Amino acid sequence: LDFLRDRHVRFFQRCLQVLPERYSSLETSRLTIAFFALSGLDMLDSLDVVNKDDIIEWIYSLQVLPTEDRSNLDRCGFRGSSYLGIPFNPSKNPGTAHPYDSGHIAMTYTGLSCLIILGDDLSRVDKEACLAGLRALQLEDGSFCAVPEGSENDMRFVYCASCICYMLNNWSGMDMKKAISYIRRSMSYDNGLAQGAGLESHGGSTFCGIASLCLMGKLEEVFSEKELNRIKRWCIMRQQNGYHGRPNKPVDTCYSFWVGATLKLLKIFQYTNFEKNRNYILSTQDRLVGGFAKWPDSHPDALHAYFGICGLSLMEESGICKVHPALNVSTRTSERLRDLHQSWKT
Amino acid sequence: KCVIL
Amino acid sequence: FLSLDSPTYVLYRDRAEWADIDPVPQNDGPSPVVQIIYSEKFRDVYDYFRAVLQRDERSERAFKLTRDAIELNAANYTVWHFRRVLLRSLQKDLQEEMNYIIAIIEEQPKNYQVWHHRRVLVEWLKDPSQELEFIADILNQDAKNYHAWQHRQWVIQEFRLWDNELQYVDQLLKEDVRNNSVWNQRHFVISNTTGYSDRAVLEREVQYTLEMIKLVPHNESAWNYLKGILQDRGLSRYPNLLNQLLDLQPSHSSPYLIAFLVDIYEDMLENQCDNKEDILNKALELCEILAKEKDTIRKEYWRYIGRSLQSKHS
Ligand SMILES: CC(C)=CCC/C(C)=C/CC/C(C)=C/CCN(C)CCOP(=O)(O)OP(=O)(O)O
Ligand SMILES: [Zn+2]
Repeated sequence: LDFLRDRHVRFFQRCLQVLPERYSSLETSRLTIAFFALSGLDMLDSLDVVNKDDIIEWIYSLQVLPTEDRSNLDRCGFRGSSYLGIPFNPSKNPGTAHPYDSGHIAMTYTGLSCLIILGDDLSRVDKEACLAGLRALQLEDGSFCAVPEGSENDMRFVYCASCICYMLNNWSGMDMKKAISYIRRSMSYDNGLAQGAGLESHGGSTFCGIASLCLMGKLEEVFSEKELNRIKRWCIMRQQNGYHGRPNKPVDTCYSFWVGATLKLLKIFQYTNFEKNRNYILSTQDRLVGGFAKWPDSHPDALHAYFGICGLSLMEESGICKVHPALNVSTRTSERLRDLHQSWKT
Repeated sequence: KCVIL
Repeated sequence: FLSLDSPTYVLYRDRAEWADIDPVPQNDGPSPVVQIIYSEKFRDVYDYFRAVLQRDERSERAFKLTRDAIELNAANYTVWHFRRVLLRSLQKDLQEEMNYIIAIIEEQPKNYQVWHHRRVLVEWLKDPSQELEFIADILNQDAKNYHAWQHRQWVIQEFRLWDNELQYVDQLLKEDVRNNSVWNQRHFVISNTTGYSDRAVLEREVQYTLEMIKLVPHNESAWNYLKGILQDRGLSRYPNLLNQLLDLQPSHSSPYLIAFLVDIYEDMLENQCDNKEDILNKALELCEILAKEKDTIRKEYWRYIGRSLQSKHS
């Protein structure tokens, strides 16, 4: 049908306000929910409907700053929320030592990303601390963990690391050569990229891999033309109407971005079928509450609302800003980020 | 739902 | 011990054993963002979890508290980490924890934290004896669960349990020849055992795949496997493959087959073959067949491939 723009604006506004007891499982990643909402409003050019200053303070209260004795550097970055009970402190005083308080790579990523979207200049971000924290998360094989205490490691976090380094315009946060090696090793026999070596290639990991390389500005250098052609073939084969994440799996709205954005970075999204993709995405639109779902006649959520919108953006939907396919922010925001980086170099 | 974390 | 939905459940704020602890509340400051509303019971468990966490109390009561915190939110990675700290400090029976996590995962098979927890346990115990069967059960409710397959590959590689996997793969492919995860497992097993350099193995595999393709010709997974194990050797180096596929075209045609042929023809052009301009024309003919009638949704893609072939071989 048609794109219910205002309905989605309200949907995102609601997400920023209060969530029902049944979303408790997102408690530790509330910052990524905020990102979906803010970046989503940004994409719809409606950031005006929120108080950028309040949200900026909230985000800064999530930053894990180094302590007086700088003994917790390997644990700096951003928290997903205040679930640990640390007193509200919008990156003012130093860090109040806590046995289990550390950052989470996906939160440091969405956190910085949110700050940039809200117009903040990142002056209150302890860049060196975050980078030190990032470095500590990388494993021998080049991939990353999410927290210093330990977690699973895969392509998802390689992408987070890349985004962080890119936004802080400093790649000392990772051993790029090893990360690139991990990305190459994840390529499957079917030519898509998997979460790790030997695993089933997947639209999500293929996006994370390709986008990371583009952020590093090494796509061409890492993959040969023949290789890129094979990857392109795998990616464009994901379109059924909407896109699925793996061969023989049902389509899901969010892949219109994961795969679509990858195709965009590979310069062949232009050859996909726009109409069927757009029609599928809209068929998952919740005309009553707003937002999008993974499947039609299914309940909407912040993740699919945001990616469905970004998916539409890839085809320049009337009313939606163009999304930067590798950074996962509006081109406008990526532009402001360029000015920011430039401004720093003085 | 799609749990990515 | 005391279940969260038991008639006699008592808030921690009313338990004598917890009187000495001061609960620590969560505070999102003056203007909270994406704030989740919590029931009295929920907030009560976590207000005490924060207290115990903040003091790094390695107690038996804290251990029991994590069980509740986990029931309320199994996705809280910090809770799982602390529980692991406690498992060590209190030297708890890990075989018992295995039963616990086994039940937790069955109820939440798509949670990252629970699979990570089980992996740490198996590493601690250096015992993979229950793994393959447990995973097979999970794969029974969802044969494509990415977490399950990832865990299965880790177990097999870490403890070298390759002996029966190829047979397991054969069984699952019979249940659903379209399961892309199983085809990936097959390649995982083979390339990590015999490898594909043994012409006898390659032949067995190519023949096996063609048999599967004949059963269900429209299966991207089967075709991707076939092309995957041959693309690096050089598709044009197998003259009988080209004609066997051309023979299938009559009845068993599908966009995957046409695409394969196009890829064969391209390899030939890439290797200065004989009748170059003739081969190129055979390819272009197929590219258009795909665009115009066999894989129309990718119409612009196939034509883009065609233009690429012409400007590269003329
Ligand atoms: C916050 C943010 C924007 C993070 C970007 C970095 C990440 C975490 C990317 C994740 C990409 C992705 C879609 C990974 C796959 C996640 N799964 C759902 C894995 C396994 O579950 P299945 O239900 O089997 O998945 P599916 O059937 O959808 O392939
Ligand atoms: Zn999805």
